[PDB]
Amino acid sequence: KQSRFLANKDLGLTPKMNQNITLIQQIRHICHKISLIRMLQSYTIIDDSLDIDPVSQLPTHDYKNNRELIWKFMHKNISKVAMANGFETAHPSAINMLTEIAGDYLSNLIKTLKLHHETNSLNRGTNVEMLQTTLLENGINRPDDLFSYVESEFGKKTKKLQDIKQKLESFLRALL
Amino acid sequence: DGETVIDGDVEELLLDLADDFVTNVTAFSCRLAKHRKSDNLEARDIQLHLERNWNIRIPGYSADEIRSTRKWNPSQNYNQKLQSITSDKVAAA
Amino acid sequence: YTIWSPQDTVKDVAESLGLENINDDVLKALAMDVEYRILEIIEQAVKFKRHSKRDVLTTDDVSKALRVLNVEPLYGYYDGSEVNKAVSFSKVNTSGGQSVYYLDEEEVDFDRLINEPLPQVPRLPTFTTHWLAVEGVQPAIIQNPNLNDIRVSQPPFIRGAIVTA
Amino acid sequence: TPEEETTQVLNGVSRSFPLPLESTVLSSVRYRTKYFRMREMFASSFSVKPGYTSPGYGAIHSRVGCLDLDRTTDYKFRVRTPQP
Amino acid sequence: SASDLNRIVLEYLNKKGYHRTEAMLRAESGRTLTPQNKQSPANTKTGKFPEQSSIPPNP
Amino acid sequence: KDKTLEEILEMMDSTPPIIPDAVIDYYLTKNGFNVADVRVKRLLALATQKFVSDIAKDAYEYSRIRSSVAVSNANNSQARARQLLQGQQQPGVQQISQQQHQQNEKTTASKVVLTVNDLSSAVAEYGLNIGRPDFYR
Amino acid sequence: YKKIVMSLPLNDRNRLKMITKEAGKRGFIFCSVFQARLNNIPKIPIVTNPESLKRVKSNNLKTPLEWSQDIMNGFNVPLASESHSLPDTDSFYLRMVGIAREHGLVGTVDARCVELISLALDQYLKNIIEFTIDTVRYRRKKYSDYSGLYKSVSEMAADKRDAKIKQLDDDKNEDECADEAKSINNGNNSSKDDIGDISMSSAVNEELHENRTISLTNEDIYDSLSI
Amino acid sequence: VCMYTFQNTNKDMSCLDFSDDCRIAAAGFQDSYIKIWSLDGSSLNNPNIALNNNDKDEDPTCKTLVGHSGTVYSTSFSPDNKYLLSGSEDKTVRLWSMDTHTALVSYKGHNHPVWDVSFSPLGHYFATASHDQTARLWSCDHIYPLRIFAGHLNDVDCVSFHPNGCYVFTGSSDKTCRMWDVSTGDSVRLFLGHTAPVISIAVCPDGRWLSTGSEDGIINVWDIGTGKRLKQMRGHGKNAIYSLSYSKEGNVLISGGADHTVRVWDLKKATTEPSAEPDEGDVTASINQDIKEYGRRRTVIPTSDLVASFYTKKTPVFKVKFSRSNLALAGGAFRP
Amino acid sequence: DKHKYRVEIQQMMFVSGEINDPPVETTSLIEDIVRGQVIEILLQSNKTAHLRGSRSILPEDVIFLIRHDKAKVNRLRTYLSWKDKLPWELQFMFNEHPLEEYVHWSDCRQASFTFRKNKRFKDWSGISQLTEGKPHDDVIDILGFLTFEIVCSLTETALKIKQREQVLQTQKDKNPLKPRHIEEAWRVLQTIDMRHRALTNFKGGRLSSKPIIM
Amino acid sequence: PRDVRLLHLLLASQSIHQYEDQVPLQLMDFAHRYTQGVLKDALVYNDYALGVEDIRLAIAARTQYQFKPTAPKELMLQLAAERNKKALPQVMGTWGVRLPPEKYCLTAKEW
Repeated sequence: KQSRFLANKDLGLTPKMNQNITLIQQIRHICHKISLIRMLQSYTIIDDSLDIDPVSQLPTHDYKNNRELIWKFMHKNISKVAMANGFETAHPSAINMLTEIAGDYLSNLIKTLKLHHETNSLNRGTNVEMLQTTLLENGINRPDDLFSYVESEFGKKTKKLQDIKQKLESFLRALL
Repeated sequence: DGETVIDGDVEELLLDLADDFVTNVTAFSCRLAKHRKSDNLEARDIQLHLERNWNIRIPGYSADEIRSTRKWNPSQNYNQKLQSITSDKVAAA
Repeated sequence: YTIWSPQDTVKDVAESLGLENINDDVLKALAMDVEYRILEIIEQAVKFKRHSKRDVLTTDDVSKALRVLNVEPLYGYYDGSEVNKAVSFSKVNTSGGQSVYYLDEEEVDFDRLINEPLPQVPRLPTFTTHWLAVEGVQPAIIQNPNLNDIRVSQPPFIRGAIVTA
Repeated sequence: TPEEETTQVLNGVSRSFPLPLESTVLSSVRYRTKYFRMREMFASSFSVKPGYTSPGYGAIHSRVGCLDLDRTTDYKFRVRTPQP
Repeated sequence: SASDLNRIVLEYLNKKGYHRTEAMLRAESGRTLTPQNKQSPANTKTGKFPEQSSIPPNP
Repeated sequence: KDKTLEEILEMMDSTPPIIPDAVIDYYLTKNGFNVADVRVKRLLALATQKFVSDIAKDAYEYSRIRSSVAVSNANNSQARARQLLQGQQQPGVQQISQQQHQQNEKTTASKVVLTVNDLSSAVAEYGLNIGRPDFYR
Repeated sequence: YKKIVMSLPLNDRNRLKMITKEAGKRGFIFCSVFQARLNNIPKIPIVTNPESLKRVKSNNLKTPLEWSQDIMNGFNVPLASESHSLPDTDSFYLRMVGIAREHGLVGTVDARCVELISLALDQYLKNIIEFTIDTVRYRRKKYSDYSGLYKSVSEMAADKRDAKIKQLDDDKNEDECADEAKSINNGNNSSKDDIGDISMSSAVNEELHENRTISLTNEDIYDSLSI
Repeated sequence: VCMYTFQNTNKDMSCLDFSDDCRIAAAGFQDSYIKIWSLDGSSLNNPNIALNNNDKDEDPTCKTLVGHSGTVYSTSFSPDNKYLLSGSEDKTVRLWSMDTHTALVSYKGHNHPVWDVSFSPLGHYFATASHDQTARLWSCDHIYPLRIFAGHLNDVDCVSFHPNGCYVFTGSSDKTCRMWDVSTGDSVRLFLGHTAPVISIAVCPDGRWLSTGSEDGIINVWDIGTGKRLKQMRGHGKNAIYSLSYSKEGNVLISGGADHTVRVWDLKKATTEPSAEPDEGDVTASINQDIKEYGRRRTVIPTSDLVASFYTKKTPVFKVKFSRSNLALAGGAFRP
Repeated sequence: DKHKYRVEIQQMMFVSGEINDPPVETTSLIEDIVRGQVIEILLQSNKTAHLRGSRSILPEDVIFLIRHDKAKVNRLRTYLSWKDKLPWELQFMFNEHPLEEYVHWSDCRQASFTFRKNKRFKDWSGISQLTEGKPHDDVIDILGFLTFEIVCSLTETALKIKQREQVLQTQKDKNPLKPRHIEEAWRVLQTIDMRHRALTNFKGGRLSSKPIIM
Repeated sequence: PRDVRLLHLLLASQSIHQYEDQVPLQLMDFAHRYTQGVLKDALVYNDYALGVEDIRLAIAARTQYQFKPTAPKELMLQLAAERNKKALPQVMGTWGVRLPPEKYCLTAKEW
C-alpha cells in the first residue's frame, strides 16, 4: 500500500528538482574526469521511493501526526533543496538548524493565516485578501514571485545546467 | 489604492505609547550623559541610545562621533586556540 | 565570586571580541549577572517542566523559557529519533596550559541523507482501565504492584511512605 | 581526604546566590505623574503637626528622595520623614 | 521576630483607627476557629437551591 | 502581467511542490486552522520551499566568499583553462604543471560544507542571532 | 556525600575558590517593595562633595530650591494621554529637564535633542502605524512593479501588536494595549469616566426639603456625576 | 479507585480530565490536539438519526480537536458536560462543543501561556491562571475578561472556586495562595506557611476548610476564618502533588501525585472534631516506616492522618475525580 | 570637517530631477549620509574580507554587499565596460570550466565623485582609518559608482515625497529640497524588507540589524 | 568540560536531578551570546565616555526589553484597579453555558 506521503512524488516539481539534482551531479562528474586529466598532466544516485514499512501504514498507527516521521520528511525535502544550489556535504547541525528554521517559518505562516481567520475586529478581509496579506506579512511581498521562482529554479536553472553540460561534453570531446 | 484612517481608541493607545517612549528614551540618555561625566544633556546621548538599541538611524546630528568603528577581530589567544582546534580537527582525520 | 566563572569562561568570550585586558571586578560582576540570567532561564524551565507533567528537564522545556523571557532562540538542539537524552555530549579536550573542549562533529554527504529510510512510528494512543482498589486494599491483579519491590526500586523521597489498610 | 573537600565544595555552592546588577522596575509615566499630582494636592491641603520638623523641600511638601549629585548608580538613598 | 510583628500590628491598628477594645475584640475574633455549620453541604431538608435571579454574585 | 492568486492556485492544481501533503497537514493540525483546500496547502508548501531556497542560497554565497579557494578559482578560471587547453598530447607537458599541483591538491580536496558558522551569518542577515561558541573551556 | 565522581575533576584552583563564596558580597537591595518605592518617589539632587560643589557653583547652576521647582514643573506638564495630540517643544523641554533633574543632571538640556526626540517619535509611530496598515489590506499597486476606505480599530492594534511584537517599548504601554485595549460589547466606552456606575440606572434626587439639609451618600454621587 | 491508564503517549500528554457521569475523557497533548475518549466504548459520533453518509472514515471511538497552535496545558469540563474549555500556551482559551466536535469561541485576554482553566460551580463563569502572575475572571458569553486578580509575586499555577461560586482561590509559585472576592476583585485571604510552589488546591464541600498541595509533597489545611494552619499532611514523596479530590459527604481527601501513588487522608484527626474513631490494633502499623533502611533523615515519616496509599506501578496519576458514590477515578499515562 | 563635495553633490542632483540651486543644508545632509554609508560599506567589506584571510579588499568583495540587486550589479558590470565573473555564481561552483542643454545634461552625468584622483576622498572618507591593508586596486571606482547611485536614488525618492507632500498640503486646506525631505527619503530607503524580517515576527525582541546600503 | 560539570552542580544546587544532555550545552550557548552582546555594547559605551558601571549601562540597555521585569506588582495592581471598577454584568439565570453573539463566535466563517 502506497502511503500518502509518496503521492505527488512524480507530479511536476519533484521530477524537475530531480532533473536539477542529477544535472548538478552529472556535471560534478565530468569535472572529476578533467581533474583526473590534470592529475595525469602533473556517485550514490537519488532514491525517493523510500516508504516507512507496510506495518506502520496500518490505521492503528499515527503515521500522519507524529514528530519524527514529519521531521524526517522535512529533513529529506530540505536536503533535496539545499543541494540544488550546489552544496554536496554538510554538518548535521546545519541541516538541523535549517529544518528548525523551515518548521518555524511554516508554523508562522499557518499562525498568521489562523489569526487573520478568527479575529474579532470590525474589518475582516475576504477569502483571497487574507491569503494575500498572510503571504505579505511574513515572506513574499507579492503573490507573483512564486511563479517567478518556479520560472527561476526549474525553467532557467535547468537550461543553465543543460548548456553547461553540453559545453563540458564538447570540451571533453575536444580534449581526447 | 485606498486610504487608511484611525479611530479614537487607537489614538489614545498610540498617544500612551508615545508618552512612555519619550521617557524611556530620555531616562537612558540621562544615564549616558552622566556616564560621559558631564551635566548637560546633549544630542549625542540620545542619538547613541537610539542607534544602538532601537536602530532608528536618524541622519547626522552628531552621527560621526556616534559611529564608532571597531573591526571585532579576536585576540591573539583566541586565534591560537582556533589554530589548536583546527589542528585537532585535521589530526582526527 | 559565584560559581559560574572567575575568568575561565567569560574572559574567553571577552577575548573573542578582541578585548585584551580588563579588570577582575568587571569579570566578577559580569559573570554574577550572567549566571543570574542562567538561573532566571532555569526557573521558568522548571515551571514549564512541572506544567507539562514530567520529571526530566528536556530541551524543549528550556526552549519555552526562552520565548517567555524573549530570548532569541537557540536553534539546533532537536534532531531525528527524538528519544529521552539522545546522548550528544561528546566534547573533545584540547591541551595547553588550561583546558579547551571543542565539540567534534562528523561531516556527512547529502545523498546518504536523502537515501536514508524513515524510522518506526508507534501506535496512536489508547487507554486501559482496571481496579486500583476495591475497598482500600489492592486486589493484586497483574496491573497492580507488589508493594515489596517498591522498596528495592525507588528511594523513599520519590515514592513516599508505604502504609496499607 | 576527598570527603571534607566535597562537602565544603557543596557548602560553597549552597551559599552563592546571584543578584542582578541592573533591574528596570516595570512602571508607568502616567501613574507616576498622577500619583505625584494627587499627593501634591493633598500634601499642600493639610498640615503636618510636627514634633520638631516637617518633611519635604521647596514646593514638594511630601516624602522626597535625597539622591546625591554624584553616586547616581547607587541602589538606595535617604528620604525625608518628619523628625520629632 | 513574631513579637515585633505583633507590635507592628498593634501600632498599625492604633494608627489606622481601631479603638483599644475594638482591636482587642478583633484580635480575639481572629484567634478562634470557624465553628461548625450543621447544614454544611446544605442537606436537602433545611437547605435551599441558589436563586436564579440573573444578577452576579456579591459576598 | 503579475500573476493573480487565482492563477497561482489554478497552476498549483496541476503542479504540486516538493513538500508533500502530510507534512503540511501535520503543521496545520499543529498550528490549528484545519483547511480542506489542497491548493492552499500547495501554496504554503511553495512559500516555505522558496524561503528556504533563499536562505540556503545566501548560505552558499557566504560559503563561497569566505574561502580563498573559491575566489581564486573564479579569478583564474579561464587562465587555467588556457593551461588545460595547452595540456595536449604528451609532447607539450613539460612547460606546464608549475602551478597545477598546489591548486590540484586544493580544488580537488575542497568540498562545499554547509557550516554552522556560515548559516548563522546567513540568517543573521535575516534577523536571527545563532551564537554558537567555538570552545567551551 | 555522593558526588565524588563529579566534584573531584574540578581543578584545585576552582575548588579552592568555591570553598570561599558566601552571602554578603554585595551592597545591593532585593526587596521588590522597596525597589518599587525607590522607582516611585521623586528625588532631587543634593550636594555634599566639595569639589562638585565648587564645580556646580562656578557654572552658575543654582541651589536645590530651583531643581525641586524644576521637578514639579516637569511633572505638571499636560502629558500626551490627556491632550490627545503629540507634544510640542516647550512640553518636551519641561518634561526632559524634569527627568534630567530626577536623574541628577543639573546642567542645561540642549535645544537640538528635543527635535531629535520629535523625529524619534515620528519614525517610531510611523513604523507602528505602517505595520498595522499593511495587514488590514493588501495594497496591490504598492509592493509591485506591474477596496475602499478602512479605519483601524483597537482590536487590530492588538492583533498586529502580536503578529509583529518586536515593534514596541515592552513597557507599561504594551501591557495596557494587551490588557485593557479590548472591550466587551457592554463596555460603555463613549462615556464621561463615571456613567458606568450602577446608580445611574436607578431618578435625580431633588433638594432642600429639610431644615438641616444633611443628605445621603447616594445623592453625593449624583452631585459628582454632573461635573 | 478505578484507574484509567493511557498507553501510547510518548511523554506528550499533559493533564487530563474526566466529565461527570464519567462518559468522556479529555487529554491535552503537546502537539496541539485535544483527544476525546468515550470511556464506555460508545460511538461518540452523535448521529441523532440523520445517518447521512461517511462510514468510510475511521472512528476508533475517539475524536480529535484541532484549534490550538500551542501546547494544551489545562482542560476543564462544564457541569452541564456539553462543553469543553481548553487552555493552551498560545494565548487563548478555546471552547468546544462536545456534541458536534468543533470550536465555538476563542477567549483572548492573556499575553503569557494559560496553565489552569476552571469553570464555576453553577457553570456561570470560568477563572483562569497564567504565567503573567495574574488570574483572570471571565464569562462564557464575553470574549474579554471581567476581573483581574493581581497581587501574587510569582505566576499563578492552580485556580479553584468556592463551591457557591462566590470566592476564587489561586495558588502561586511563591509558596502562597490567596482568596479573592469575585466582585470587588481584591484579595480577602493570604495563606502563608508552604515551602514550595502550590500546584493543586481544593476547598471542602463544607466550605470552612481549604486544602492544598505543593511540589514539596506536603498537603496542608487551613480554615478560612482564622486563616492560620490547622494541620498538614506529610505522606507523599518529596515530589509534586498533581491532583486533589474530596469525599462527597464528609471529609476524606484523595491525593493523586507524582510518586505513582493515590493516597487517602483523614481531615479530622488532630482538630477539635475527632470524627468517630474506632473503640478498640495492628502489626503493619508503625513498623513500615520503622524499617528505615535508607536512613532516618533520608526517609519520609507520615502523619497520623494518612491511612492508605495505592501505588500504580510506574504510571503517574494526573487526575483524581471522586464520583458521587464513594468510587474515585484516577487517571494518568503509562510512562515508559 | 565637512562640506567638501558640495558642487559634485549638486552635479549629481541635477541628473535625477530639477536642481533649482539646492541649499547648504541639503548638500550637507547628503554629504554626511554618503560619508556614513561609505564607512559602513568599508566596515562590512573589511569584516568580510579579513575572514577570507586577505587584508586587501578585492573588487568582488564590495559587490558582495549589493549581491541582491541584480539589475544594479548588471549596471555596475556595464559601467566597468569602458575602461579602455562573480565567485558566488552558478557556473563557479564546479571545479573546472570550458573555454541645447542636452549636452549640459550629459556632462553632469560624466561628473563623478572620485573620478579625478583619490586625494580628497581618501582623507575625507577615511580609507586608511579602518582598512588594515592596502585595498586600492578597484575599490575606489566602485566606491565612486556606489555614491553616485546613492545620491541619485536618494534625491529621486526625496523629489517624489516632496511632490506627494505638496499634494497632501494642497489637499489638506482644500521648489527646493529641505533636510526633512532628505530625512524622510532616508526613512523610506532604510525600511527593512519583509523577507528579511519574517523569522522574528511572532517572538518579541528588539530587532538589531545593519544599515542597508543602496 | 569544566562548565558542563559546573552546570551539573548548579542544576543540582536548585534540586534538578533529572535533565537531558544538551541542556547545559544550551545554557552555555545562551551565556556565550549574552556575554558577547553585553561586552560589545559595553565597549561601545566605553569608547563613548573598561569598568563595572559600563557593564551596568550595557545590561540596563537590554533588561528593558527581554527578561522578566522587576517588581511588577504595583503596576499590575493599578491595572487591576482600572479593570475592577466596572461592576459585573447580568448573568443568565437558566443554569447553563451561554455563548457570545453569533458574529463573535468561530462559526459564521468561510473557506
